[PDB]
Amino acid sequence: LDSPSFTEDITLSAVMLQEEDPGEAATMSMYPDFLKSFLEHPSSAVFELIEQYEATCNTQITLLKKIVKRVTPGQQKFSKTASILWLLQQEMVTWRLIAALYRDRIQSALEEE
Amino acid sequence: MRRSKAEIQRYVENAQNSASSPREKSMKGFLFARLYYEAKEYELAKRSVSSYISVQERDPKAHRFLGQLFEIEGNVEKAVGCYKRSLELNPTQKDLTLRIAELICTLNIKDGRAEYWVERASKLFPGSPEIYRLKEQLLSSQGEAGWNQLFDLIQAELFARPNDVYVNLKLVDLFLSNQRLEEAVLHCLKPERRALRTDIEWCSCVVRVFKEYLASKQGQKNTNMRMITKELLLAQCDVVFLTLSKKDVQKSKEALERFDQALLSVKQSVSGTDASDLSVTFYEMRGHYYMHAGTLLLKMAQSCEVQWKALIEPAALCYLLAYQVPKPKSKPVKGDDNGQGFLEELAFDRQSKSGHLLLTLSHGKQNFISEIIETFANQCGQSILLKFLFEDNLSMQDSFMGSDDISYVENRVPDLSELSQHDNGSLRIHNGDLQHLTWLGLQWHFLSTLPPLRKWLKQIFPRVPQETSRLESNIPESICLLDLEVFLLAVVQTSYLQLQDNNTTADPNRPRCLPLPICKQLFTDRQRSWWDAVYSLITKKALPGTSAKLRSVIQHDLTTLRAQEKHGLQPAVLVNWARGLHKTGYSLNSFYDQKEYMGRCVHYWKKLLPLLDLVKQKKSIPEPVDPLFKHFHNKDIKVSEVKDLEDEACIAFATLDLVDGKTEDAIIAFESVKNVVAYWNLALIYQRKAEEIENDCLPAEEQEEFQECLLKCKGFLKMICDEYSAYPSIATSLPVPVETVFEMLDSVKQSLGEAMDDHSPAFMENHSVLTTSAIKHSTPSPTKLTISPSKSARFSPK
Amino acid sequence: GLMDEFSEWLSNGKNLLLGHLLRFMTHLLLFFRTLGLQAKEEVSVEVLKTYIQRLIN
Repeated sequence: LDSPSFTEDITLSAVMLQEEDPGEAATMSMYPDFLKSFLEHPSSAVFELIEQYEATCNTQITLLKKIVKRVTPGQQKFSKTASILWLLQQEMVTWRLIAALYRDRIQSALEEE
Repeated sequence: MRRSKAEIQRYVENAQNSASSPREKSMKGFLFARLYYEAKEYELAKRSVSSYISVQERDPKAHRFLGQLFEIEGNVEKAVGCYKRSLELNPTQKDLTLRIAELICTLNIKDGRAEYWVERASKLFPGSPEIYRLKEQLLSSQGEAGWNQLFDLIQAELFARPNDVYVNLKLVDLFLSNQRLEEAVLHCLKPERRALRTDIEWCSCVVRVFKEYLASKQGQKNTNMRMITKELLLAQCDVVFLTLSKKDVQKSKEALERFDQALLSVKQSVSGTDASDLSVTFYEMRGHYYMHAGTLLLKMAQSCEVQWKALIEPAALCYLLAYQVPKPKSKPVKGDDNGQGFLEELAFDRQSKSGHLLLTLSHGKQNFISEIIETFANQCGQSILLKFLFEDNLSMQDSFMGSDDISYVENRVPDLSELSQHDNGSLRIHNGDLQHLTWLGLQWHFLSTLPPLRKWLKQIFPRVPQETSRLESNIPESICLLDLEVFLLAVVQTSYLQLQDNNTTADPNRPRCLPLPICKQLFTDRQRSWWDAVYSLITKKALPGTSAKLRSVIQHDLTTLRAQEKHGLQPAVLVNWARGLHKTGYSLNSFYDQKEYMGRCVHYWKKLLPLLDLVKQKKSIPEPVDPLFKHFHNKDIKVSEVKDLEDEACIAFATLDLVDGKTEDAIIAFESVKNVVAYWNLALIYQRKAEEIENDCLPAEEQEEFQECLLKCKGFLKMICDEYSAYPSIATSLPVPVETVFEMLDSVKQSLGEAMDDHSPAFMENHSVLTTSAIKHSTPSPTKLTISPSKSARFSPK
Repeated sequence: GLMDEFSEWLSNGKNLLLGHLLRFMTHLLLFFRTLGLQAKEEVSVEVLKTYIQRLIN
């Protein structure tokens, strides 16, 4: 009983600030989460699975955005993390595109009768 | 109303007289052309559209419509010209590219334009069956160069569509045309071809190829010959089964005759001591032969060729002979499960079908199997069977049936526990076919026994949860086993009612349910479409791109199954679901399973109560125009039955509160109903309360509570005996035999001892205090987990 | 065409592919397989092998 939303996020952001590359570690942390999401969803629920991949990307993007905003412009370590942040944003929006287009394509193929 | 030529012409003349310019007259020409086409005046339609095209040359719809007019006249070259012009003006018309290719191939296959249009169509519709047919037609004209390209095309289409019967037949015919008989045989033997055994043309082609191969190799003792003879007997059995279902009686006789001769030819090669795979298959196929012979006799009675009475005993002997064939003894040879498990699945299917048909044909006569053995299990009975099946076409020596020994038949009635095991085996071959499931469910229903649907559904759908926490969801991914169980219970019930309404004029010797091959469709095409959509989605067998359409079919009819808003169900279906789930749930030893079944039973009772109020008010129940389950007015709930159903709903609510461990709320609820079933549940509660107190060293307070529980138990058991003594019809409403009530009453008297028989305190005078507060049977809305650890659940399932 | 790009990227040097991109490619192929879409099996096997080798490392 009662209330997670502000202290856990501060601890995780502070732990990743101790890693030599917080962008690579954010990417690595998502490998078990992607497999877990794949195993939890039956083959009939493929679009709920993509929505869960989008959500998993968005959680890490939000964490990395908080890290990048807290740092003074000009440290070479954070240019790599900013590049990985952009690549994870590109991954998230690519999953959203896949969900939109393949949902329409599959639904259309069922309605052509 | 079709407009007359004269009405159209008056309309055209008026519309032409009102037009200010020749251009304005021609602009109306497309509308006039459509009106003349609806009148079948194709010449006037052509003149009208040609006059429109001369003003609007860039309209694709006018050129398309002119092409359709030329096509109806058989002027294919002008039609193709008009369609090309329409396609040039609007390239989005993909359908027109296919139609141009079809028309060119129909006109002249040797036209070099045909290859261009077929290849252009192939890019627009990859893997279309019509494009495969057009490419086949083109390549078949090109000789040897066409042969290699046709082979490559067939391999590509079989890779895209392995289960296409037509493409598979064409590959076999292409091997036969090149004298490559060994490759035709190898292709027929492929394990992926088992899915094609439901098609009569495929099985007949396999039979043809294997007979031709065996004829070509006569004299060579090869291991391959025994394997091909094995698969030939299987393919002959499939041809008989499919001909029994899809063809007339005469074709079924000819199919069975060819199978009889095939068995006779193998009989000399099968010595009774050889545990060879061919010998095992031969005895299995002997059982199938008699099962199919019995089915053919019942088919002849159904076509009115012979009376039912004359063919029941001969057909029952054939099913007896089929039932008694021993199952193949599986040696689990570690390493190649695909071949021997299939004959065991066939044996389970034969034994299930033949055993249920023996019980159906006996009509409950105890000595029926004995009378049949004495009458027909002899050489005279064999000669009568041969005459019924083949007339004068086969002699006793030229027939497998005439040469077979049927004198060693056991007087064995099918056991229900063995049949339940055989039914679970038969489900593997039918892969969850709704006709098979409904047929088995009807057999059990005719025996007045609940079908073991839970076991069947766990075998077909091993990954589907038993229940869902989201009954208000209509999402296809939220389906549970209980949604499938109520679906099957309603299908079986609606099939049973449909068989009764059709049977009110039928011969008393007619079987209540016919064998599967000759049995009419037991369900509606909507029930089929829903079940096949569920099956295809859950098993991941759905065709690519169809999954959105399948989800929409499921989502619509899942609202009906869960009794959501405007479900349109007949009340009698909800009563049958609640009763079926109550009986199944009460028979389960698992607390969690009992709770799920009782929870779902109570859900349907809660949905039924407002409909019973409408029936009490003499209001009509809304019927859907196309219902998932047909309404049967012979089962409409009468106003007299409403009270007994309200009392049954209250019992089911009290049973759920008992299963939830709310024993006190359940006692109060049962005491309120004042029925034998409620008194029985009260007696069981007080007996269990006494057994929980029974520990070998009780304090005096616990000894008084123990005695009070036994006195309450004795009180309710006596009320059941007193009501049974007044009305012996109550034995049908009791959950247990009346003997079990007497045995429990006498055990409770022994535990109370003789010393208390004379002091009855007035068992009902002191609970006349607590007024009317509507007991809200609230299911918990989902409030977040707050763990308070201080009540260990007191209810262990002993 | 997407499978041809994946084949080119794997050929130009397996060690230059970022870990998130190999993850994404793998899960996209599993998605296509779940939908019954025909992908080039040879390239699908090579993406999976390269991702498995990354997980080992």
